[PDB]
Amino acid sequence: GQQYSSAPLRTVKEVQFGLFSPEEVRAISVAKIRFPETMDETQTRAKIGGLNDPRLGSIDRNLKCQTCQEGMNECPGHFGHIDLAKPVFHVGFIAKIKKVCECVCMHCGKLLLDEHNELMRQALAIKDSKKRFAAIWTLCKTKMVCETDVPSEDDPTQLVSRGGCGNTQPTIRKDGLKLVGSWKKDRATGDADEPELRVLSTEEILNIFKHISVKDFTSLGFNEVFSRPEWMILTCLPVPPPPVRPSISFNESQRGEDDLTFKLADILKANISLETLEHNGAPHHAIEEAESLLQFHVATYMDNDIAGQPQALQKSGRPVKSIRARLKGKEGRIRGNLMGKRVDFSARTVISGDPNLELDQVGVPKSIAKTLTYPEVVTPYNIDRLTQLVRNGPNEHPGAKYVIRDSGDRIDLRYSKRAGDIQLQYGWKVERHIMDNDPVLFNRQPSLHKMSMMAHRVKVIPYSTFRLNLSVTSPYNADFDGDEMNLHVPQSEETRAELSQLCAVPLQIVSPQSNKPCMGIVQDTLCGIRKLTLRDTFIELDQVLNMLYWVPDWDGV
Amino acid sequence: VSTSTFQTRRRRLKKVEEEENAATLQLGQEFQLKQINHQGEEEELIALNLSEARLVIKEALVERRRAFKRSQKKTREKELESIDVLLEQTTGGNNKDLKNTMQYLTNFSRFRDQETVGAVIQLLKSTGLHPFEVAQLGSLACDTADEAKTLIPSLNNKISDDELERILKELSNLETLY
Amino acid sequence: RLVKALEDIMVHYDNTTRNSLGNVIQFIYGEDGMDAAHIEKQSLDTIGGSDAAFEKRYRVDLLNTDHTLDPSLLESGSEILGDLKLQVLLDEEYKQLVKDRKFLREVFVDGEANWPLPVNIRRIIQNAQQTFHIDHTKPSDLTIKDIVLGVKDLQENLLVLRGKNEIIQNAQRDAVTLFCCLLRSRLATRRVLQEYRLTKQAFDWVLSNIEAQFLRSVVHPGEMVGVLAAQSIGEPATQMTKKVTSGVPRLKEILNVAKNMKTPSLTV
Amino acid sequence: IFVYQNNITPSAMKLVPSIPPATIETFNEAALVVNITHHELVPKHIRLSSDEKRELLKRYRLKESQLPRIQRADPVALYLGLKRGEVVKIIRKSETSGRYASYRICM
Amino acid sequence: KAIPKDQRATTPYMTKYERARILGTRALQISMNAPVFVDLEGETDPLRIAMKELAEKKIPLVIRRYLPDGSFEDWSVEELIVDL
Amino acid sequence: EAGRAALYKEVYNVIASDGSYVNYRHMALLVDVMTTQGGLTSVTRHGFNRSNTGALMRCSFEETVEILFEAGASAELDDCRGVSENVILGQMAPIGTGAFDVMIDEESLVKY
Amino acid sequence: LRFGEMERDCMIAHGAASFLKERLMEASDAFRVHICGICGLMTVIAKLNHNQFECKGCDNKIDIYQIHIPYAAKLLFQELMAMNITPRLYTDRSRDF
Amino acid sequence: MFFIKDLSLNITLHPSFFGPRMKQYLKTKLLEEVEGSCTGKFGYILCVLDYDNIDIQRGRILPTDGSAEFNVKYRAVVFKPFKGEVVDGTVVSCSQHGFEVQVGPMKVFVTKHLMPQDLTFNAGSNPPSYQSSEDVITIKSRIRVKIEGCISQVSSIHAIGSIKEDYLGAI
DNA sequence: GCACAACTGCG
DNA sequence: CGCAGTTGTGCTATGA
Ligand SMILES: [Mg+2]
Ligand SMILES: [Zn+2]
Ligand SMILES: [Zn+2]
Ligand SMILES: [Zn+2]
Repeated sequence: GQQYSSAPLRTVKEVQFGLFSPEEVRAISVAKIRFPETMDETQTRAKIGGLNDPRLGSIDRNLKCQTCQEGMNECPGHFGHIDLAKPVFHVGFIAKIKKVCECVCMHCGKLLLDEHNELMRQALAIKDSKKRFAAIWTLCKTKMVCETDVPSEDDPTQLVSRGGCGNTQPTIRKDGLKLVGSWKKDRATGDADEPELRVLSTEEILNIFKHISVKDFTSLGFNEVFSRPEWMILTCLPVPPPPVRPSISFNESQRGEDDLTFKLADILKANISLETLEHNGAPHHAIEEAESLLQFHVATYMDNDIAGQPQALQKSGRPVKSIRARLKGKEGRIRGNLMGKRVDFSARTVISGDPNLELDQVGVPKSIAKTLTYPEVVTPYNIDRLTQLVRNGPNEHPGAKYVIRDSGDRIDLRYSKRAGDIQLQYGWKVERHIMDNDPVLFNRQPSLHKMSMMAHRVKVIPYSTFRLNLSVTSPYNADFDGDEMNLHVPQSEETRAELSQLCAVPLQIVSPQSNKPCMGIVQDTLCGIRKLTLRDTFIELDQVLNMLYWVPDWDGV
Repeated sequence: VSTSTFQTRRRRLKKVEEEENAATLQLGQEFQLKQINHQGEEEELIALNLSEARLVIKEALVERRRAFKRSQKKTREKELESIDVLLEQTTGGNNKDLKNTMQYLTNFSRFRDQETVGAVIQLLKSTGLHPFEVAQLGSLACDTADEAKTLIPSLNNKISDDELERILKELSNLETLY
Repeated sequence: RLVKALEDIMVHYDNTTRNSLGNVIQFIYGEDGMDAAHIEKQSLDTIGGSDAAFEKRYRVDLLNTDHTLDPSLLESGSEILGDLKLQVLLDEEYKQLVKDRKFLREVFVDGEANWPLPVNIRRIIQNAQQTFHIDHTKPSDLTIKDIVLGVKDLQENLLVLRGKNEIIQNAQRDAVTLFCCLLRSRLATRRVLQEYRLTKQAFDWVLSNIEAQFLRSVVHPGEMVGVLAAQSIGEPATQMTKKVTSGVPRLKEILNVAKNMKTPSLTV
Repeated sequence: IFVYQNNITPSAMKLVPSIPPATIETFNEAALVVNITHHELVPKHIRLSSDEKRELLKRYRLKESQLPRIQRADPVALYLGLKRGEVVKIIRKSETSGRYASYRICM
Repeated sequence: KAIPKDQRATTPYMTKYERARILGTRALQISMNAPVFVDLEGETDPLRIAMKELAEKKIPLVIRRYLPDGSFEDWSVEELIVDL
Repeated sequence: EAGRAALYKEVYNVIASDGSYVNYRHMALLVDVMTTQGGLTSVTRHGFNRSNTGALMRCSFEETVEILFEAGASAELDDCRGVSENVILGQMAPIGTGAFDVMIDEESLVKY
Repeated sequence: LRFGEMERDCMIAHGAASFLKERLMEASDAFRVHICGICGLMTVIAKLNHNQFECKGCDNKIDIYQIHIPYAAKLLFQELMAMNITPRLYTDRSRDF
Repeated sequence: MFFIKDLSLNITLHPSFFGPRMKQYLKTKLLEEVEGSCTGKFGYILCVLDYDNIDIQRGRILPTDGSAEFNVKYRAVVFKPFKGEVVDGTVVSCSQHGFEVQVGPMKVFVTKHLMPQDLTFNAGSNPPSYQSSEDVITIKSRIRVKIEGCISQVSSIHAIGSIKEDYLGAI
């Protein structure tokens, strides 16, 4: 598969969540990410030094990456950056940005309240990052003037000049992507009566956040190393590399760019409108116009499914798939790709009940047995047997599909000009057929039980169905009305141990759910066990003998 | 996989302010005067002067050769050829570094005999100088207190010009003759 | 929601029940520290019936002629009549059984006798009999001391928590409390001899099994009781088909911590 | 302890923390008619000394957070005049153990 | 921090989980051509070879039983009882 | 404490109604879990998903992105003590089989 | 086939830690990324041939580790970075408990 | 100079080695990896001290494969050069650009310019040399050099040195 | 199609 | 300053 790397192999012990500082975004970035045009060196098929591989990851499958070498299955993407023309909010933090504004003075960047207020020091005391901010906010949202002189911690006769600035504070209410405040004012003490109404610029808010004291934002949710409030407002944009937004290159001459590759081009275009718009003869209205648009493009790229309607619909009516939407539950990254997964070494078929199978076994069709494989390692113990299975080929029942050398290289017994003469060396792996008596995980969805997934013994059988013992129907919730079930094959000698030693059907016999057995004798057997056990019921020797023989443990008495 | 040390510090995200290292007695993080060991105790940094150095490797490779044969049960130019033998016995050969090191050490050792090395260490270690200076004084041969204070500029006001000279005088007397 | 709410809960190497925070949910899993599979609904015989029939069943009085154990029961019976030192032991024995009764009656207020507990004591004696071909005629070789004390000594070895300190030692005592009530119920001097008719050999075996069978019964540190419990409540909720909101929707109300519940009654 | 008939004005309510280390308690006479602690479902709550608490945390290799919490306003916590940080031992009868000891740290 | 041998508290018996991972570990190791500390009495399945090893208590592994607080008690496959 | 009692009673009465029997311990755990925190913690997106548990763990139910957003916002640190985190990380979880570590002791490896 | 969320649950219930990792990694997603020891991000330029390992931005050429995570996680991570969030992966701890 | 540092390397043994000469193999594998090694952190790792007493520690068996990782705690003689360190060495190479001096395991180079003006290169010399009014520096020539700066390169450290100041140069 | 959680305004 | 009243917001079984 992937190649040897000298790098010390460890495990992720902690995950330290933080925020990107434009500085980092710049540093880590292998390219910027200047032109919306994907590739085609002016129609000439190969990537452009502008978007996707301006030193980023790679396309072509052949033709390795421009930063590391390795290529495709090895190379995780290499990050990019676009230097935004004007600071823009992060669609997500937009509410917290408002709440931070509501906490601090919009002029000197000092907390509206401090250690001088008792209900404030009470909140400043709260141990929890989130609960603390929540309490601070509730007290600070009420303060509409940055105090110059507060009454002393003893008398209201003498006043202490706690902090600078006297300025009146706005009443910030959001106007979707825009934060617009309404200041009280004064005018012969009266005003308001008719206040002052202006939108607060991303840049102004950013400048207030930059001036927020380490200790002040530290009292708020924030961290001086990983999450400074100023980092909620975006200046430098990380450009995710091809693997995040794959170019589905169907046939030779035909692209097929991902949704994100499109939305980025849109952010890029909108940024270049604004870039030149302001530098040149800035008609100052089309300036805040091209801005609101860039703010929209960066908003909908991260979240398209926002309150204030506009679905940023791809020219097809179909709305653009936001990154937020990608990770969003039951299907999509977290819920459906990580917590749940599609798996190799799995099988499914119709289940039919068998009276001649021991409780703990499962009838696996010959086809399924010949498809699914187990990686056995050439050991003096097996060696000879494995050579016979290799020799036998992938088409017989006991046989093998592949042989894996020391040189981690796969031999396809199915084709290999050597499948006949192939001398196995110890330590090689032989991916052989699911043979009788292997542990396997048998399963029936839904799966509300420890017992809805049990470990069975293989028994390779003819005919296309999975055959299971009737008594084990009850814990799966199976019936033979046309139900299908799943089979998972363990790959490790250690994993086989897990199933055998913990998940086995004989073990699962007495359920802790009810402190009573979960399987019993059922149907034909249950009806017949009464029918046989009545006093009126007697058996002649002829049948008594056959009935005795039939019990495999019979003592011959 | 590389090698790690007792120095357990955790610079989280905070890359740099990686100090320039000079004999302004500012050795690396790794080479701090105050440091730990496998036993978990604090211990003063170990610095060797050649010969005090040459004898360590000598000893270690000898006790190693003891075990290489224990488990296998069930005059300057003249010492040079003798050392090249011990290296062929206990070292991987691929370690051409230790060979060059031993040849250098053999020819550049100020004090041959151990008795002498022990006595050098007593003389210099009483001074209260930093281990890198107690090292440099034993390895570098000086006459003027100025010769010393120039090459080991870390001294300067640390020692008396006369007192440093008294040391240098006793060091030349100990100097094992070839 | 049930699984997602509990997933991270397991039994740690200190018989404690914690989550990813290591925040204690239960001090000892299911108040007793036993694996649910190793439980069987057993009868606490001490609990009910007349105080008169209780006395008949449990009381031994070597000082009274009509209330001693007949020398038909044990060999020692003839030489036991009047042993004041022994009547002291049978007095603790009886005064403890009397104590146990007042406790069970405090715990199970309705007088419910049948409770699910570990170690099927009924079956052990059953097997002791078939195993040692117990003669319900010839007198036992057991001593009053053999019984009384061997049972004392057994309880001491019925370990759930292990720690050497009052905090832990007292949690051991508590977690075990109810089982030993049943153990004392089934292993009273009169009961062991009259009913069971055990020999010393048979009795020692009964005890040895109870000990190791109990030990088997305890939870395994590593046991993923978060999901185990969540699945065990959730699963039967699937098989779900005065007039108060019941079943699936009431369960929905309970888990949701429904403020505006549908059928709120007060039973005065 | 102050057993007020109908109500206390927010005027007087602010005078309760004014005189520490002395602590004042307010109780509506109407709540006190019935002793909540006597109820079927209400088990034994036991105040633990600084040393008693210290040992519990030592013995279970605990941090105060890890412990199950009783709110400051918990009827039984008010009954015993629980202060934040103070731990209670809860002795409930068990349908599995007979007797079960739980512990609650204050809020 | 590491609980000393004379202060261990955990079950002197082997957990259902311990035994399963112990057996799986030797089985994996045995299969990976590791050295076998028992007489293979014609045995050929690493699990059976491992079970035989565990039975003769000739498995050379140690269980680091971690406690909620982080500290641990090291127990040996030799010293652990197998009532299972 | 009386709320826990009434909560179990109510929970038990739902299961027992359908005839069905669930061993005490199970329903007791659910109840004990909803109880511990201090009051009644709802088995909902704004109840158990509130607690100080891992952000990668909580994101795996209900407010998925929003949780992860607020993670980086107030620089949360994942313990990776939770099952879910290990599942996301592809690590062997500290569950049953993974609740302890296994080591070869050279002393005993030379004894045999 | 699908080793769905629900199947993970019973597998945990079972205490089958290893069979779960095997299902979730080896029999699916399993992938190898290089991480920086300073900022725990997949920033590393793994020229694993000349053994060159670098995280420019961190100036690191020393503190690099290799981790095995599901490719869907590498993705989820790059996906979060694309959204200005840093999911820093660290191979040692600090907190305790 | 020449330090002694208490280091530790993590070695992952394959199961095939979980035999009796295990400690034996681990000790030898440490020496393979560790000796002759060169990091910019610790410099040249030259000799592993106290082979008899190497602390093996227990090795945790790795999750999905059978190999077990051990942290092999040790102590060794190390040479890490410093800028401003004065070293006595022997000349090796010598050209129009300067001369490269052998100091232990490492090579210090003195630029034509980092020498006095009186010392000038002799092209027409067998072997090549630098000639002062008084001194001659060719090959075997023992020298004293002030290390001006170090460059941590691959599995070696190199340096640029001075023989211009007082008490430096030919010895 | 609910069930709650923020938020907001009049007594 | 409090509580009624609203506006707001996220979820809605499991495999083909
Ligand atoms: Mg059906
Ligand atoms: Zn690349
Ligand atoms: Zn201000
Ligand atoms: Zn980095």
